[PDB]
Amino acid sequence: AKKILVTCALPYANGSIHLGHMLEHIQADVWVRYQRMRGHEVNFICADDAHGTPIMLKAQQLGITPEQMIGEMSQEHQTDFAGFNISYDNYHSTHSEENRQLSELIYSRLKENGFIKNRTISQLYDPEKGMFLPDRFVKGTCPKCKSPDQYGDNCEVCGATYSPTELIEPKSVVSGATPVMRDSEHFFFDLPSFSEMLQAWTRSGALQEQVANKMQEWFESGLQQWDISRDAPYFGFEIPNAPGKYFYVWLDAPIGYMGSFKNLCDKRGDSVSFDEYWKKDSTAELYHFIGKDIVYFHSLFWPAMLEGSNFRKPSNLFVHGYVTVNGAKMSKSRGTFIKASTWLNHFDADSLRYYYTAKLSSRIDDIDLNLEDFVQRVNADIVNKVVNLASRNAGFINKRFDGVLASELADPQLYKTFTDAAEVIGEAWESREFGKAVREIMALADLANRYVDEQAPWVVAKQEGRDADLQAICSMGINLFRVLMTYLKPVLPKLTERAEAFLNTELTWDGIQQPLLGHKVNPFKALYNRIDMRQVEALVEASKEE
Ligand SMILES: N[C@@H](CCSC(F)(F)F)C(=O)O
Ligand SMILES: [Zn+2]
Repeated sequence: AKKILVTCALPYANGSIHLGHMLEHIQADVWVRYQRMRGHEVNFICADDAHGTPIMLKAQQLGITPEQMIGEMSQEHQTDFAGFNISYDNYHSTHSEENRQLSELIYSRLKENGFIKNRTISQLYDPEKGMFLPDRFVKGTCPKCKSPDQYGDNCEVCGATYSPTELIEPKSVVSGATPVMRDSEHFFFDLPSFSEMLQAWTRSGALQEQVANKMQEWFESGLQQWDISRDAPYFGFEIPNAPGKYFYVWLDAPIGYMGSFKNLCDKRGDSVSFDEYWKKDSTAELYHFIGKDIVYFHSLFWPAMLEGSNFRKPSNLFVHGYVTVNGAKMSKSRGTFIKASTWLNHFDADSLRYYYTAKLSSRIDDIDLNLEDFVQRVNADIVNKVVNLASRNAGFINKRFDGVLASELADPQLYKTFTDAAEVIGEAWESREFGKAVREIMALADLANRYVDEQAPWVVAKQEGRDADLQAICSMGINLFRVLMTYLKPVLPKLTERAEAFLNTELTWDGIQQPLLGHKVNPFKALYNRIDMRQVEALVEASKEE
């Protein structure tokens, strides 16, 4: 039994979960549920990324403590993920005692190992508010076209880019006062020192081809030292021995993966698993599911930090692309910027889980949610191919045979074709070739429905003395359904629970080898209903209104 620790990127605490986040959490959950079905020890870990200036300032605007604000967002995030049945073993926070101790520990080891450098920098400073200003909190007039009210390092009118120090008549977005250049000592992590170690990992062949290719571009550009400190005022962890200095969010953020796991172990009263998973000699596997925008961070900075602090590194990084709706980036004006909570007001979790899974692969390509296609695919595959197998046969069994399935398989050869596919389908789930697994499963679903069509139960049912044949045909269809729902169990948790209640049995991967014979099933009300474009229209309109 393998020991596996799987994570999803930690969501920022200052924004609601949207369909973009869901692609990642659903992809990981499918993989995690499959690994659990194969008997491995799995720890699915996540948490909110709760530190930083943006958060501190938002809390101040709302007139509440950052602690209260992140606490509310944490609850909101978990409610949404729970609604999509993302099976985390623990969901913690980067703002925790566990993360504080681990951040201090790692920093101390990096400093002791000579990987921390002191450097003085110059940055825009708000003298009224009394704080250094990140680029996005500095506004002014574009140096090129002279357009007013531009933010950060770029102009939204002429498209020019520049240092905020070039803005004409600069103004603090926080207080409106004119910012000035101010010096401050910062602490940098010497990432360049790990260049050779990182280059070796890149060419090892573990990472996705597209990722390794990207990394070569970054090595070509040249690794730089990374600033891991921030001056007060700040919402985060104070740096030991450095009054007024805090750990920059990106230093403590990934350590949150560790903090969340330590929290889980501590709550379980488990005093050995943390070290067994994070020590350099660990035989456990560590996987991070992440999006394209944070690959540089997880593939270079993170492994380097772990190495420098004597901890094991990721076994692999699983990168997915962006989510688009109707072919384009989510658009608020078009109502395609959809929140996870909003989605659930209109559709169930299984529908989106299935759709995403049917399009996912082991590559980093973008995933498109075409709403028209969504309706067609769900109705065609879930309702008409898979659920149909149960709904078209269950009635006769319950009404004509007291809910009892036949004592033998009507077509053992066909059943073997279904069980024989477990190896390829499981390997598809394992390798993250989700689209391939779904295609294979639906191909079997087509074969199953062809079988039922060929036997014509609707004809046999009205013909005198054909009771035995009817029970045989319908029981065969239900057993094929049993196998299909087993392969789809990691994808559709809710439909699976309903299927298990109907079948009177928990679905296990190895269980398909023993078909249900002389077995009692229960009656069921709509296992899964059709959806329509009117619902999609409502979702879009509701999203526009938000
Ligand atoms: N909050 C970040 C992800 C943090 S993953 C970590 F490892 F950096 F914690 C984002 O949403 O992009
Ligand atoms: Zn301009």
